[PDB]
Amino acid sequence: MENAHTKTVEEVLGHFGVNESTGLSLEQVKKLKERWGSNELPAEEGKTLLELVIEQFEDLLVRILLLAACISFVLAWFEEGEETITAFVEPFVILLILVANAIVGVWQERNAENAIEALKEYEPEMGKVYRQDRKSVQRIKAKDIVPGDIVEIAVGDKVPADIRLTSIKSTTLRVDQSILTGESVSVIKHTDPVPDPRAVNQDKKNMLFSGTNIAAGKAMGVVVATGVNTEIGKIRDEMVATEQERTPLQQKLDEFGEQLSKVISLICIAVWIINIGHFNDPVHGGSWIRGAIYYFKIAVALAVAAIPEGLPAVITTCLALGTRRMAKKNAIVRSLPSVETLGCTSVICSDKTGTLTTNQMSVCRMFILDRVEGDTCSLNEFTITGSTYAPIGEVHKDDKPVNCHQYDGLVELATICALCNDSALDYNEAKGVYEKVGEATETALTCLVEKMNVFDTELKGLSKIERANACNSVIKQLMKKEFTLEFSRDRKSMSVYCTPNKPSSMSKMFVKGAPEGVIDRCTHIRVGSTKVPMTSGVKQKIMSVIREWGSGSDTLRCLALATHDNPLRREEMHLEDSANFIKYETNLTFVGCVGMLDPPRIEVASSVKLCRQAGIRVIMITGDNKGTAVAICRRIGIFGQDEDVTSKAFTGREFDELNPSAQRDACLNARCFARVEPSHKSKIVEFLQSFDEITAMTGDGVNDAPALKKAEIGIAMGSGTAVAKTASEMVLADDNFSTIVAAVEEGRAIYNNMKQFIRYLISSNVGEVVCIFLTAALGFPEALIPVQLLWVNLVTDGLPATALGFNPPDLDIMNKPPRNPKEPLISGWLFFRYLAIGCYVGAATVGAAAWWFIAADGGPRVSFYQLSHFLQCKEDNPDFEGVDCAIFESPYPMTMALSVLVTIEMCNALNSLSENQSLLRMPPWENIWLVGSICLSMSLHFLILYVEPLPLIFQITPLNVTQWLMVLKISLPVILMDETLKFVARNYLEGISWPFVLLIMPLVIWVYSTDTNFSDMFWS
Ligand SMILES: [Ca+2]
Ligand SMILES: [Ca+2]
Repeated sequence: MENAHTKTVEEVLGHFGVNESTGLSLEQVKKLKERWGSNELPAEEGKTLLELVIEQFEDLLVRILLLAACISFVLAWFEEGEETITAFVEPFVILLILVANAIVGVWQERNAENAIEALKEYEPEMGKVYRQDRKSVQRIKAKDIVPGDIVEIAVGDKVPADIRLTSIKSTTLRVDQSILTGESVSVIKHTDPVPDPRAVNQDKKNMLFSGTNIAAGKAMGVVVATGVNTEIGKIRDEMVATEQERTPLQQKLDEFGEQLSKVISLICIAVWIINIGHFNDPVHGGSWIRGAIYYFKIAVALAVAAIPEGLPAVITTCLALGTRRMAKKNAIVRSLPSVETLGCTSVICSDKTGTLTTNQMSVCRMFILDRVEGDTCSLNEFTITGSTYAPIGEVHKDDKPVNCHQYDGLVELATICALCNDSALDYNEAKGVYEKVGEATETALTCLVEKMNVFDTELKGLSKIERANACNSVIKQLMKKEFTLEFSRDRKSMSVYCTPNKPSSMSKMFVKGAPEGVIDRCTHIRVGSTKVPMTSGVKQKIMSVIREWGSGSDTLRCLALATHDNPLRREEMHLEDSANFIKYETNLTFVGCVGMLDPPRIEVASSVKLCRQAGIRVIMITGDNKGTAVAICRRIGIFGQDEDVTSKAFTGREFDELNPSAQRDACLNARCFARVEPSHKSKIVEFLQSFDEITAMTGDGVNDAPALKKAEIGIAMGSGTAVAKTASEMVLADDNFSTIVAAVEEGRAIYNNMKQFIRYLISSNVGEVVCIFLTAALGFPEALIPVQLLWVNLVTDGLPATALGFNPPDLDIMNKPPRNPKEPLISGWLFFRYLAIGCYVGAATVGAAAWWFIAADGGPRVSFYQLSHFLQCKEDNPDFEGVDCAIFESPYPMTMALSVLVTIEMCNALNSLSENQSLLRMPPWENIWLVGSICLSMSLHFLILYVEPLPLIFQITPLNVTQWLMVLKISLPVILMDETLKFVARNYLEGISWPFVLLIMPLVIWVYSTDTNFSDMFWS
């Protein structure tokens, strides 16, 4: 109750009214369930809306527009009160794009958070308990655990709640409690109650802390506190403390963000400086102060246009899309920017079991020795059907279903399988399919015994529930176990001491482990029902079939099973160190060996092939035999079926017996590792990083945390420990290897979408800057006023720019070598692409304005000289006759310049679906969000042109069809010019959608029906 570690185990059982064996009764469970509450903590939402919005407005670029909106508001404080929605339009069209980007970023970020949270509940924490529903060990959800329930634990199996250890079945318990209180030291558990009711957590040597992890051993006990009463809900705080650790790309964008603002501020100053002369013009009012304020309004309005204020919104949108796509693929991304650096992965080191294989181990081949003939002998190679845990199948000698009792070896072999077994088979009635409780290898033996049915028990009339534990139950009733020995790494075996139930003592100490260790530690054969000494001939024959089973095209993991005919008594047994265990299993009697298949997932074979296609090296690191590991590598495609592996396959011992000069060169070439220990996994990361490589190490255990932290990218496991998850940048809920390759592909797509966004705004907004500077050089009248410049920013830098975050993945996204973070964000060739497009956009806007002045049917025919010197327009001027000075302030040239600038940048947005794929390969409807944004932006432009009260505000006027065709005649070639730029990059630097082509051909022909050209160019 209050002081759990003060009362005796019998006392706590009596207080709860529960027995260890039978467990809590159904009435007891339902009483306690509604009395205390479910074993869960009150989970709060991640971020509130207000703090989510403030996060949108914290970058430099967005904050700059907040200042410029404030400047434009205070600058418009000369005609106030009387004017309401006329002068204050300039601040409004700056805040409009700010909230348009913020809402999209907030909407996407909320959607990404929701996708993760639904994935958390998709796989529930599952706990093993004993109840009155069924006698055998059963699994229940962790949230359904109520105090007082008897709960068993094993290796791994994250502790559900505070439990009072009733008995320690294993020899020793290793528990890591650093996740909760920070003490990494392993603590020896015991049943002695702590005298101090307020004992320090360090003194708590008998409590399994809630939410912690168990390194090794199995224990039994009763849960005392569930949910809020656990110290994981009281002692710890909210733990709202995360470190961004800015991605090398994020540091680049911040550096590019500040570098751009320095360049933009220099340009906007230059606009003011190069416009000193036009300060005393009569249009400004004849006062120099008013002249210096108007051109300052252009200076800030150009800054609002030129600065890419959508950069924070498109990065958040791109990352949130990447996270949501991963959550749909059952992959939790803890830190949002980390999904970007996955695209940069160059080496993927992954464990074999669980990640590269389904971990659905099932016995398919097994053999026992038939007879011995001189040096050689004979075998009984059996084939057994059934690739799942369901205990249905028949054994085949060659093709015939064989009786169990026909062979004395089979019945003896099943006893070793069943008695040395530590797992069991559980029938999940909720899903209707059998499930494993414990190690997969051990559970495979359990269903093997049920299939054989050595005792020939009548299985026809038995229920489905008892099908799982029918043969194991009867075989254990006749023949019981006393105690077991812990499986140690050096021994590579696990043994058990047993004594028959009936008073015969015919005690046999069964063994089980790796074929190499067991065979070398046995000196006899149980040929049927007789003992035969081990010779040199049977040395090779047993090894020959095992290597054939393992190294063969079926990839069998074998386990030699033997018996200790004359074991030592428990008086001389020592349970202190692994040294005792290795010398306690000698002169064993080999009876036979089994074989389990671990089938690689169907999609793993293709994913490994795709990684080699994208330039990603895949390394498989496993504790399996080297011969088996190489065969499994060849099976999935890491190694070719006829490839030399004399320098790519390294074992743990082989790696260690090398000088560091060869070790470094080994990691450059090595593609698989076998029989390693957690010290090597961190060593491999260090050697790969020394090569300037981005590694994605896969780990699930507590000892893998140093490897995951040192790795550039750490990927945990859904069924793994909690310590690895908190030290990883990604968690695979589905425990699938192919999702790693999908994450790399998505990370590459996220980077490309930012490059398209940067390309679109830099190449378009530099054209806006060129327009103002080219006009000043040519002496032409002003092309755009501040409210027209701010409208172009709202239309062309807002939703159309952000929609590039939803771009479809590129065609050859996975056909190129991984990106190097060392190279700069923008290459030299991309600067040429930005300038070339921007140069045309700027020249198009000036040319469109001069088109109306010079060669327009509906306007005057002012020559180039009279336009380049329009400030000399005088009635008495000898070279100015037939043109009035009022025509140089008409809104047609500004509407011609505005509409071209908007439209030519909408067409440029169509060029930004891919860096090098033409519009023919990718039609614009691949990105339906972009097409919708383009249509909305053009709809907005038409709204302010042909709605009566609006054009006065923006100082523009409606355009007829003849002028609109000229807008399209100049805007369209930005597509053609960029297609040439893409074509040069496609071919000279290193499929056509016919329905799209036949759709735009009528458009191009109709637009290019007539043509108008200029004349008398003197200075240009
Ligand atoms: Ca802008
Ligand atoms: Ca723009």
